[PDB]
Order: sequence, then structure tokens, then C-alpha cells
Amino acid sequence: KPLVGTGMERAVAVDSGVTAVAKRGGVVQYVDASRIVIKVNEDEMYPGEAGIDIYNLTKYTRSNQNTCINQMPCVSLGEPVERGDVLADGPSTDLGELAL
Amino acid sequence: SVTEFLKPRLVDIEQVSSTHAKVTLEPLERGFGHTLGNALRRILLSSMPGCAVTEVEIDGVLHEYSTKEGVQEDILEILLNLKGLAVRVQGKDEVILTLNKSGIGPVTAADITHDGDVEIVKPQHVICHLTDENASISMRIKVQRGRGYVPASTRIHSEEDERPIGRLLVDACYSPVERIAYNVEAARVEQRTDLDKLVIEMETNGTIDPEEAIRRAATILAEQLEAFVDLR
Amino acid sequence: SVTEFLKPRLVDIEQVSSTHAKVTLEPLERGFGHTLGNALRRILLSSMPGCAVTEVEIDGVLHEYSTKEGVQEDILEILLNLKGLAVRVQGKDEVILTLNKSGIGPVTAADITHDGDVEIVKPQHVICHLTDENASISMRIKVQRGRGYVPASTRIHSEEDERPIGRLLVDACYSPVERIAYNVEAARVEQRTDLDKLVIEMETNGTIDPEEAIRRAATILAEQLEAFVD
Amino acid sequence: EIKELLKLGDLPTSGQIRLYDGRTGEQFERPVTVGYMYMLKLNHLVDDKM
Amino acid sequence: ILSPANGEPIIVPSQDVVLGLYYMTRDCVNAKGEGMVLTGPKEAERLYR
Repeated sequence: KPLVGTGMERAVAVDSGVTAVAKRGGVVQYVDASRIVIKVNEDEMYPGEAGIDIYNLTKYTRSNQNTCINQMPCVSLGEPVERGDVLADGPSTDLGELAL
Repeated sequence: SVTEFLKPRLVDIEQVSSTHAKVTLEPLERGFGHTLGNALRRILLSSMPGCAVTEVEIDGVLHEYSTKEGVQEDILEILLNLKGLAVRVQGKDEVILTLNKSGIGPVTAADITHDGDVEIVKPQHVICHLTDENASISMRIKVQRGRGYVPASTRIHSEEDERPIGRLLVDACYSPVERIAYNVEAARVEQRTDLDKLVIEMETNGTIDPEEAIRRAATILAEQLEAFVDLR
Repeated sequence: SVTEFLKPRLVDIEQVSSTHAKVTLEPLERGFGHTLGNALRRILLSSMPGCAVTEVEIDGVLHEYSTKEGVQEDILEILLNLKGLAVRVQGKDEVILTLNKSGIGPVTAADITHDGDVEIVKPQHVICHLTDENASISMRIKVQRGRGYVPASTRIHSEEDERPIGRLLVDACYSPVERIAYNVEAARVEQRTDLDKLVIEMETNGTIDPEEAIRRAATILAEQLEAFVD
Repeated sequence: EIKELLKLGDLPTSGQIRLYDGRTGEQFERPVTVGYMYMLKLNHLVDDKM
Repeated sequence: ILSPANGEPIIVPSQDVVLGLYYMTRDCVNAKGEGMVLTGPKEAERLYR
């Protein structure tokens, strides 16, 4: 992360699609490098729905500039999350902040 | 008495922690400490024997850019964590350690089934995290002894023999000392009122004895200087 | 292994003159040449023992800025000439030598009173130029054995030993080392040019050979840390 | 504000400290400006251009 | 060594050599060792080192 920043790194990281974000808040049921399974809160479950959100991280996929795009999980097992929280940082991203 | 010089000697070893240490040499004449100090700083930091991890082998891992089920971080992160591991082995320059772990939680360096010779300096050093109950990790760690830093590029360029698929190569940093700070101050010996003493603060990984480190550096310096002494 | 290291076996020595050495040592370990050169230079500059002039007593001259009618050169010129003089005393640490000249005045170092213990490397080294025919110069110089360079400014303090007048203090310059420098270049051996090659340029006043001075400095440095190597 | 933040830590307010030459081991004549800076690696690799 | 356009030399220090040589030939007033008498440039270099 940049030691001296402008505070706009979080907005750029969130708005960019390289960073996975939680559609619904809940508790991280299962954390892994390949995939993340999150159990949503009872107030956000739709009727007739399992209530599990599965995020499949893209790992080591070539970009348009022949670079490496990798997503690494940020949250731990059992850590509560809310809507808009970052789950896995994308390339050149640290803790939801842009790191070029 | 001007022709003869006083003999410096080690007077005390002050170990602040397992890694941080302080070495005191006394007495010294005028700027001799400087003439020693930087020299020692240019020997301890540059060339020093040390143990480092060279190759890793995991049953479920095909290449360094892959991932394992049940582990939180990538295999490259595992290799990077293993690179910073500090170990001390005596009697030989080749050890094949084995690490077997299962269950929820971190995998510390204490989980390595070490032999009598191999001693782990940082038992609580973290390597990986297992977040699946039905997940087990078995790893073979190859550790050697050397000097300086060499990358895996030189090793693969040497090409002694073909490498079996799944044998990951990591960069070796054999240097066990990461910070050296020398300071020469006034010393109170006899009534000369001009002698000085040198204090060397060493921040290492804890795998090298500071007194043995100073002795090795002095031996290297004397061996190098004997060539100038002989000349032709 | 981890102890073989590397040593400079292509040692070359070139002598421009009798007091001029150009030494080349290769191959050396990466960075070791810098340490060796710096340590040798420091030892030669500030740790090499030697005998040199310390103070003068001019007859008829009291202060440094005074003037002498006999000699066309001023007093500081005489002090500089004395400082440039090199002597090789071995019988005693400190000794007084007396100079007395008259008549024509191309006075060089050969006119000094020759004692058994003291030896003059350069008797033809000029000292002063007395132009007047009926001019006589009498000098008493003190030569002591010390180490390194001791400027007269430091010796100015503690004037109790210098209470008698007429004792002009000059720079000591005990060490017979001048213009010592090192260069580090790259050397190639079995396809690795990270190896360093050390070039040492040395000049001496003539008391000892430059190679002898290098040998003495290296021996002193190696014997300094003999306790550690044991 | 930067000076106050520096004073909060055990660092000089002027931002310049005294460095020693690594090859020599000598106190530099003048203080130098040291710190921590954010550096980026551009997508111009020497091996690609060679 | 000489530019054919005008004859002025083009082999000149630009950035760091100029600063170094300017630092060389600058005189202070109360600098250490002021007022000393030296027998030659070699003594000056040895004193500085």
C-alpha cells in the first residue's frame, strides 16, 4: 500500500472490476484461494433461496498486456462482512486499496 | 612504545534478544577501530556461511503458479514464506525435512519433524493456513548451507540433471546477518586517555553465534591479508 | 564449499621510480578489494611509524613571520624545506642535529652534521639559498620517531614544554607515505566478472621502499587482529 | 503538519539525517535527504527491448 | 571533440562533474585546517583523506 496517498485508492479499487466485492452481507462460511463461500444474513435471504454466495476467484490469467491477473482472498474464516466489503484483492490491490 | 601496538580483544557479549546482539572489542589505538569497523561491516554483511532452503516438494502441487484445496494463500506465497525461514544445521550441508499437518488453523514451523542436528530458530513462524477440515498438507523441504545470495536461474542454468515434475525452486539467501552497526567510542583502560573501544550491534536471524561471527570475519580478513603480507 | 573463497594470484608490480609503486592484485572477491584498499590506505596514512622533524630553533630568528637578511627565502620556506626532509634515525627515538653554513649559500641536506645513528636519504635535497657571501646560518633541528601525521596546530596547546622562545613548530609527518590511492575494476575468471581487481598507487619519501611500506602495513594490520583469529 | 508528525516520532524535524559511505565508512560532509518513497516499475523491460 | 556547426567544443561536463568541481574549488572562512602551510598537493590530499 502507498505510505503517502490521496484517499482515492479505495474508490478506484472498488469501482474497478478486478476486486471481488460482497453482493450481500453475511458471515464467511468457507475461505480458500480458489473459491469463497459466504452465508448471507437472514434478513437478506430471498424467499425460496439457499442463501449461499459463491465467488470464484480468477487465478493467473493473462491480461491484454501479457501480464498476470491474480486474486488473493483478504478475509478470514468466520469474519463478518457487509455489502460493499472487499473479499479478495485483485492485481495491484492491497486490502481494497490500489497499489501500483 | 610507538612501534608496538596494543592488542584488541573481545571483552563482553551482550545479547539483547535471540537475534539482536552486541559485541565489544577493546582496546584500540586512535582510528584503528574505524579501520577495523567498516572492514568488519564489509565482511559480516557480504560473505557469511548460512543455511537456506533451496527446493520444495508438495504432493498436491504441480507448479509454483497453482493453488491447493484447503489452503488460504497461493503456493507462491508458501514459497515466499519458506524463503524467510531461519534454520541451523551442523554436521552436514544437506537436510530433507518433512512437514505434515491437518485440521483448521495455521501451520507453524514447529510442525516440522526436525532431527537432532536441525534446530528451528523461529518455531512460531507461520507458513500457511488450513481452512478445510478434510485438508492435509505434506511437504518436503530441502535445506543447504552456502554463502551470499544466488537465484534459481543459476541453478537451472547449471542443469546437473532433469528435475522431477512438482519440484519447486526457491531463491536462496544464505546470509544470516541483516544489520550491522559499528560505533567507536572512548575507552578507559590504564591511564593512556587515548584508547578507544568498538561496539558492534548485530541484527541477525539468530542462526549464527555473534562471537563466532566476529571470529569468522577476522579469520577471513587475516587470510585475505596474508596475500598482501607475502607479496613478492 | 563455503571457505575456499578466492585470492589474487595475478599479482603485478610496476616501479616507475625508486619511490613509485603501481601494484595490481586480481582476482578478488566481490567487494573485498574496497575493504582491503581502504584498510591499507588508512593504516599507511595514520598508523605507519616513522622518524621525522618536529621543531626547529633558528639562531637570530624568534617568530615564524620574522625575516632573515642572509637567506633570500623566508622562514616559512625554510620550515617547508625542513618538513620535506626525510630522515631514517634508528639508534634513538629523538635526536638533535646541528647545521652550520657560511659563504655561498646553496645549502642542501648534505651540510648537516652527520652522526652515526642518523641517516639522510636525500643529502642533495635543497634547504635554503643564502645569497650574501658574508652570511652564516646556524640551525638546530629535532627529529623524533612518531606515527601518522601530527599537525603543529595540535602541538600548539600545552605550551609549557615550548616555553623557551625560538622553538618554531613544524608539521610532524612521521609516516613515510604520500599519495596513496586505490582503484577497483572488474576482472573475469571462469565467466563471472563480479570479481574485483585492486590497483594501488603509492609514493614514498625515500626512507623505505614502497613495497616494504606495503608489507609493513599489511603485517601490522594482520597482527592487530591476531587475538580474534585464534 | 509534516514537521509535527516527524517530531512525534524520533526523527529530526528538518528531514535530513547524516549518512555514512558504505565503501569508506566516513561521515558525509553535508546531511542528505532520506525517506521512504513510492516507486513504480513501468512496463518497459530491458529484455523485451534487447 | 569540436562541433562542426560553430567550432565550440562538445566534450564538456554537464551535471555531476560540474557540481563536484564546484564543491572542490570553494573556500570557507573558519574551515578546519585553515592557515596551515603545505609543502605540496600530495600533503593536501593526504591531510584531506
